[PDB]
Amino acid sequence: DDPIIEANGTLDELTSFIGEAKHYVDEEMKGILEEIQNDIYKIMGEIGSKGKIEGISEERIKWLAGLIERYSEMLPGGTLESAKLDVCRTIARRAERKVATVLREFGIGTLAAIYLALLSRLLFLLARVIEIEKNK
Amino acid sequence: SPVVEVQGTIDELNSFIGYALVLSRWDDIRNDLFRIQNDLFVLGEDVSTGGKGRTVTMDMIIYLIKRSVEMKAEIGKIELFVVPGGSVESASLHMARAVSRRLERRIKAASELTEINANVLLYANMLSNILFMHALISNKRKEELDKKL
Repeated sequence: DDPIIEANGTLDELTSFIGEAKHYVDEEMKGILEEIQNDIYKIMGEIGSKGKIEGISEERIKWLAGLIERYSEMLPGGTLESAKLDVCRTIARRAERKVATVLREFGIGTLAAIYLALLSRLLFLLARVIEIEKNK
Repeated sequence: SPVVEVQGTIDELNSFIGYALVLSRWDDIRNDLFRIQNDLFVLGEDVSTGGKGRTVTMDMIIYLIKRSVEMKAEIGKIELFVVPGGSVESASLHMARAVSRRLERRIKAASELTEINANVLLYANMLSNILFMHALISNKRKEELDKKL
């Protein structure tokens, strides 16, 4: 129960920080972050229910992979928005660690762990893309 | 050693996947199975060496996930409590999936005694899922061919 509580709390922190950071990005990245928040809500629903409630699907992971591929062609906190995204990335890494702990303890959350790894990669890429576009 | 048991189960799963590939009649399924055999070599190297050598990358997991998404789109709604069998291709794929589940159990047992990268277990889970999808695709295509006549 303790790993479940810690993972859900870390995911709540991650989605709160993403909700804070989405007000500094453009409309496209704001919509991407809102979809990410919805996916985090699904992951929290699955983890808090110990897998009884269905969580995210592989389609969301494919969506994250497509975003990573699209943005991969293009000190933390080069800009303020980049700093917000870097903070979100660190919290996403911590949430990934917590979900990995949950998966070992209960066997639920493989797709969630994959999604969180891809999410940390995407947050890093989005911060770098914001820095590049603002510099350009 | 638990790693020895994991490696033996990997070899058995590789044999079963090779048999299913021989029985398979579709290019995409056979390409997936051959890539899975190569990734099983990679995963065995990752487990045996503890990560010093080649390791299971996120790219392989993402490839499995993309193939699973495409096959889910092709299949449509999936019914619960599927009886394994139907055709020799689907039966071999179900046997390979059962061996893959056994490999997942062996990896979970071994991780409690030694350090194993999480990507290994993630890939094993995705491999079981993709083998289930392969079996469903084989059954669906066989049924379509039978309905053609």
